Amino acid sequence: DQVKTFLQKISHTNYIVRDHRVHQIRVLPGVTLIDMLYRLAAGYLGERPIELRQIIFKQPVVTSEEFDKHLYVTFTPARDSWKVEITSEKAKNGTPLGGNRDENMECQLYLQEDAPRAKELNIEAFMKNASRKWDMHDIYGIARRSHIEHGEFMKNEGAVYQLQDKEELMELTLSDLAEGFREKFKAHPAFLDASTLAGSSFALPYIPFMIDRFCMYQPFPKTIYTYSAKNSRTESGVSDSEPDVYSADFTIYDRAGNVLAECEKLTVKRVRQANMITHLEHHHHH
Repeated sequence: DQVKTFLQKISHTNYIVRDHRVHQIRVLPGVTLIDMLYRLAAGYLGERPIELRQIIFKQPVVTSEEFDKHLYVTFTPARDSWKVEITSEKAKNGTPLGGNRDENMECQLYLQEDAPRAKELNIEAFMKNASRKWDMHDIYGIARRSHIEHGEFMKNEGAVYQLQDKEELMELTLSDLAEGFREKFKAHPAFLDASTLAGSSFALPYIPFMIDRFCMYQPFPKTIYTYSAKNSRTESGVSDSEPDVYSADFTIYDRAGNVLAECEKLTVKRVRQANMITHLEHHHHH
């Protein structure tokens, strides 16, 4: 235990980027990296359950016909924990190109030893005593009109329930294609991505940007239930019609009401279209 850099490959043909494009450019969801860390940890620590804290998402992983990407995950020993950083580089036909390295993400990895703090929930009762409901395609309408396009593998099926304007529950299921990989992941990126959409009904381009804590307690089943509460949401200046940042907590349930995952304070940042266009097109250019 100390320092250990691991190599991961994100190719242009990877189903994630294929089915996640922003302004017609293939990018890597920032939350996707949460799965990567969990897969790699299992190898570098032992399989010992672990969580993540102080996550920062920082340069999008973009692919092209012209280039794939190689990612470098580096575990560095630290204070009763490990620091983790992910960088990346252009590659082609299996070989990196030797250019500049982008920083993609950082966090602090701790050993998990504490039980979930989020009390179970009666899924059935929430749904039946649901107050408002939206299809699992109108919620995505927000991404679409912000020029984000989910394809087969990344687009979840289901519906969003709202209770008194105060709580939300997202019934999510993978596409059959996506479903075939659900056990190959530690946390399916499709599930993770869609879950960052928690709280969308409250208030019906905001990009993930920091996470105070994320923790997997159990592997995802075929359908999950992402719960989110209004009282856990805060935002810049309190009462902004167009906030700069806002942030919330979500909990992922199974169906029997067990805690599968916890996310504390997912902070997201709205982006100017024009800034994002410049940004992604710079990334796309070789």
